[PDB]
Amino acid sequence: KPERDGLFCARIFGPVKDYECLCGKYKRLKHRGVICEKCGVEVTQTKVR
Amino acid sequence: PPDLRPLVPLDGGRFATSDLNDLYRRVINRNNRLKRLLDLAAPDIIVR
Amino acid sequence: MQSWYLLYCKRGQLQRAQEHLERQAVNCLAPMITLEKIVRGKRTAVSEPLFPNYLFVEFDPEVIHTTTINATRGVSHFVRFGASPAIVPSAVIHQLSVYKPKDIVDPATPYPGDKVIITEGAFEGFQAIFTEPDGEARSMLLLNLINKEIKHSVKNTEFRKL
RNA sequence: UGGCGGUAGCGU
DNA sequence: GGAAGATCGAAAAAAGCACGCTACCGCCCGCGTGGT
DNA sequence: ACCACGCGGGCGGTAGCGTGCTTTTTTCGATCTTCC
Ligand SMILES: [Zn+2]
Repeated sequence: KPERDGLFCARIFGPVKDYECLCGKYKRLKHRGVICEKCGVEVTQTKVR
Repeated sequence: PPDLRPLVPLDGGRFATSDLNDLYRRVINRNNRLKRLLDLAAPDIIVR
Repeated sequence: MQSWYLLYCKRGQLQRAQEHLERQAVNCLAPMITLEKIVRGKRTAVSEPLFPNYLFVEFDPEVIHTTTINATRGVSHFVRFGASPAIVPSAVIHQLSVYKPKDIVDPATPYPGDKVIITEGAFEGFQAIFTEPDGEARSMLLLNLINKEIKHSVKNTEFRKL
């Protein structure tokens, strides 16, 4: 998994899995566009990386 | 973007690192060292 | 006739380079500072070299050549600007020898009264407040959670500084 | 199941 | 009538060196550390 | 003794490593040569 503020950080570039938060609290298309507050990574498709 | 410089798994517990990632790591380390030494009131020669 | 030069040493080989240079009768200088705090814990407090990978050397080029110093074990390369190596003025050495060391702590990771994040633990992904570093590798922090804020003790490994 | 380098070969 | 623009050859730096395909090999930081 | 990582960077050395092209472009000692 990526680190924080690293060269691969999810907060900067995007989540590692499509419509799945890095934390894993939100893992569905319903939370699209919602930035999770525990880890600060937006729930979007992986292609945005 | 990270996808343009992927970390392809080697199927043996290791990760193949592209040259761009290594160069970026070098630049980041050098910049962090420069900031740390600037915060340390280092002499002019060391800062240069 | 003696001259001062700056040398960039290898990684973790400052002691070896200093010993080798002293074996060759070359004056050596490296700042010292009593400050050392990393994840390893177990009372890390010990002196560490200020301005890492830098070493000032006083010697006469006509006695010991610069190539011999460049080939000394532990020393990586001369700190050179242009073709010729840079010459450190004596005023800089004089001012750095005595009052350069300072008690100000540069690494803020062990200092209390800060804001940190936890990489892994009982409550992952929750910011914590550093207020008092009891002992070593024992960090009591005001972890914030939805149910209740808890003054919980976690290791230095558990939380990441800032 | 991804590339880099080297070597050898096929077709011009 | 000794200096300033011309140049002149001599030296130095840079870029390119056909395409497809096949097979093999090796390699995918690197050594100096820290707890056990 | 192994297992794991963590900051750095050409290497090992108490120096030196290179060593069979052609064409284009840039710069400069040095003349030169013309004259301000
Ligand atoms: Zn999340």
